[PDB]
Amino acid sequence: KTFKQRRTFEQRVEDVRLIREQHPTKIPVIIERYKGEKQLPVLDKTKFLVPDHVNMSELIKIIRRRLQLNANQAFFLLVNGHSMVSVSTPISEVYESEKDEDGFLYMVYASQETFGMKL
Amino acid sequence: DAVFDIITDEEL
Repeated sequence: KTFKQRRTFEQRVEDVRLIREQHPTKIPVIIERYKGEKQLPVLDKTKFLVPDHVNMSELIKIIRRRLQLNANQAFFLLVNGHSMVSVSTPISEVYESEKDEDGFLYMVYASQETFGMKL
Repeated sequence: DAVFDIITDEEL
């Protein structure tokens, strides 16, 4: 099951309250496989704490390594249901504008054919 | 899948 399917809203909110207490400089992000994607693998851990200074292109490099991707394997992130406005956008800005009601920032990843047209 | 994966600066 996906994260939201496994945890109730109240449990998600409490997860966020506690984790943000414990990690004063990290953003809580859920990073899951796009439903329908079957080239890229599933992560063993899909709950992340991301240093709050990074930008999206830094995060992409990290998640490609987490997935142990080859260089010839395409990867794209959708953040809160849309493509990233820009790879240079700080994750602190992304969190403030795109976070869920529950306090997590949600993303999914996909390969080229699954992701489709990029504009 | 309940434990968080912590990204650190030593990775950047």
